[PDB]
Amino acid sequence: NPIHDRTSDYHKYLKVKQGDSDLFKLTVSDKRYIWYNPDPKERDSYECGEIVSETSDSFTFKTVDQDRQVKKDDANQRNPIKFDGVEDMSELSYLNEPAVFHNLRVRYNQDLIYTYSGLFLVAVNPFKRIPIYTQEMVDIFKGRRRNEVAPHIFAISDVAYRSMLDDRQNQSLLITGESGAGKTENTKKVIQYLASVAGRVLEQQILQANPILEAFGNAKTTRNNNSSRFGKFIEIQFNSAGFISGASIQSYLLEKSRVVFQSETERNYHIFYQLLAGATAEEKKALHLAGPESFNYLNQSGCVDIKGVSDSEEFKITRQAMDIVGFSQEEQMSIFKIIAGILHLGNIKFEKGAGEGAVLKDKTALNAASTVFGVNPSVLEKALMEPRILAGRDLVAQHLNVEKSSSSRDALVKALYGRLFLWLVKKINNVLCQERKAYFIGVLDISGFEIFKVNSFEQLCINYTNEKLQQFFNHHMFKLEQEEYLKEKINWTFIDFGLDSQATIDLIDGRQPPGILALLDEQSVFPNATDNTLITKLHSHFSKKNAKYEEPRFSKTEFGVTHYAGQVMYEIQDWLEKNKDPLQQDLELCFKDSSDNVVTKLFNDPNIASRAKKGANFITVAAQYKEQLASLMATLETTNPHFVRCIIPNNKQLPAKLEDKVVLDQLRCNGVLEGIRITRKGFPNRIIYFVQYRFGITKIFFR
Ligand SMILES: Nc1ncnc2c1ncn2[C@@H]1O[C@H](COP(=O)(O)OP(=O)(O)O)[C@@H](O)[C@H]1O
Ligand SMILES: O=C1c2ccccc2N=C2N(c3ccccc3)CC[C@@]12O
Ligand code: VO4
Ligand SMILES: [Mg+2]
Ligand SMILES: [Mg+2]
Repeated sequence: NPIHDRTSDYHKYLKVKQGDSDLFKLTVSDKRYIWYNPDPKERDSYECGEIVSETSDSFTFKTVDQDRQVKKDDANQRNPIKFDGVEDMSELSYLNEPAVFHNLRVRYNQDLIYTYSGLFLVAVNPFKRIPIYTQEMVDIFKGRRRNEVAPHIFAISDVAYRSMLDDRQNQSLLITGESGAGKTENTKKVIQYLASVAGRVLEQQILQANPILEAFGNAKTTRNNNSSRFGKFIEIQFNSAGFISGASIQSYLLEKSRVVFQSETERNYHIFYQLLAGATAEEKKALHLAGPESFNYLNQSGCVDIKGVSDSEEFKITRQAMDIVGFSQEEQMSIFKIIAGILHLGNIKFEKGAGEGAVLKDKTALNAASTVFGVNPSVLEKALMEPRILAGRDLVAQHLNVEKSSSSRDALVKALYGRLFLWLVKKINNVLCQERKAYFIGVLDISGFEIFKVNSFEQLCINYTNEKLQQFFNHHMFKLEQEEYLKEKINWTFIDFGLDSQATIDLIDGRQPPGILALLDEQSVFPNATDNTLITKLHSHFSKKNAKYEEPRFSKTEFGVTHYAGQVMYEIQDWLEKNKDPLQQDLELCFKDSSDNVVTKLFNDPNIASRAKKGANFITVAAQYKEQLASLMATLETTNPHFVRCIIPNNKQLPAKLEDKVVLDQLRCNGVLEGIRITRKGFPNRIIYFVQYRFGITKIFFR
């Protein structure tokens, strides 16, 4: 038993290290301590002070430098240090902000990133490798109850799996966190663990799905070098006997705008850098490829490499993963042709002709794109600069200017890339679809809460998704929990835990009165609407009317939303075009005639290519977003949830650097302390009258 052996890797890496005789002396001390703010302007910066005296209502304590006094009602008492490193913080005597943070600090300082906070797991990103995910670690956790073993993502994965078998009920693992917190890395460990303990080719294909999805769907942002730019719900499927029988990836809207634009220091999707770094010399000749600095879509941000990442070595991994999942050699070729042709399209330079319409004087990029896509360059050229539309019923060739031609070219690119992504996921899913499931454990890995210098429509939807997920945690931990006590009349006084995202949710997606997204959609079919009339309308509805909305005084093009995780200012530029997501039909006609078998599916397969109709108009992106979100929330309601709260230590992506204010903001807005308090004060378990106690209408309830 490595569990009981102090020299095991299990002890070394997952257990608090043996304290020494000096620490023993400190542990048995009769002295008492308080967490205080040396600077009251700075509420999250705490030191420890000895309590030197008390009255009926106050403590006096030493400060690190004088003596101060504080009302006992305002005092954040330090826990007896025997609590330092505790595995489940519901056991702390004093439940307060600096004490919770301190316990996480003690564990983190020893590379103990997992800690229970009552019923849910907290995971603080190490930003370095820690050897706790080996097969040997997996074997240890196999079938062990949560209290029998150290905190670990494997442990909560096992708890769900046993609950699935024992209760014959589908489960979910909901991993929350702002961008860079560790959601995707924990998601991968859950999958790894389930595939190992419930496993028997299929298991390898489930695992190899991920490098394919990341190469194409992750990118370096200023918050995360491997940022997920699409969310996913992964259903791991099991038969009646509890063995893995398939899996299904639900992917959510991809940030397509990143293909054509990246902010300074950021990167485009990894795949672009992987192709250019890892392609053979004549893979490169045949695709007309050179270095990333040669491509407008890769040379704007100032960043082409990521610290510690070999794009060439990752390319090998992406190709191996494609082999294992079963993409043919021609399919793969076609994939890279699409990637290369996108880079070429981005190199097309429109200019003004004799009139207002654009021309193409240099056709090098156009011809290179058309060659790799297998389309006609004259046709493509005409579809870019002179697309035909209806005017009433007449067919009228437009002649677009430089800016409109360039926008149209970008539209074609984003559609190519988003449709390729959907096709990758479809292909992967068909391979993993080998049996009707009996049960599933779904793992949710969304794009996490994020704030940039410039926040756009995509950031509003990402942040709203994170808001909705926090609301789901609030509903499960506090609201449904107390509704049960009160449906069962068990002598409970209702506690207002002060966590309600409802006002922010309503602001964004309210129906009557219409919220932000409804108003966006209204403006999107209003024939003369502009981004300026859009923000005017938002201001007219919400400015000084909605407490979560701010019309800023320093800008006419931004509005503020107060999210659970902080206020975010949103830039309105391009929201109508983003929401309408137009593409010229002549571009689709051009690509429907491609000689490439993959390209042709992207344009002819209605499940990839066709867009749904809302009466007279195509479904907007906001409406697509809402359907996906509603479908997700509906699926989660069919499941028993388990929450993992990923916590980023700092905003620098560095190990061994826990920052007080960064971490405490997350513990606050995540509701971690509230969640510990409900665990303590409530009655987690109840059985119908079954053959520190409460007798309800139909049920026994216990602490
Ligand atoms: N448990 C972990 N072990 C080692 N590194 C991790 C762990 N969790 C996160 N990281 C590091 O942090 C980065 C960001 O984490 P990730 O899971 O991609 O964040 P997100 O929450 O945005 O999905 C990873 O690429 C890796 O460098
Ligand atoms: O987590 C997500 C997500 C999860 C559920 C439903 C929709 C989602 N949308 C997401 N995104 C999005 C991108 C462009 C426009 C709008 C949204 C990016 C992350 C996302 O897929
Ligand atoms: O940076 V993460 O979008 O994968 O939350
Ligand atoms: Mg991620
Ligand atoms: Mg600004």
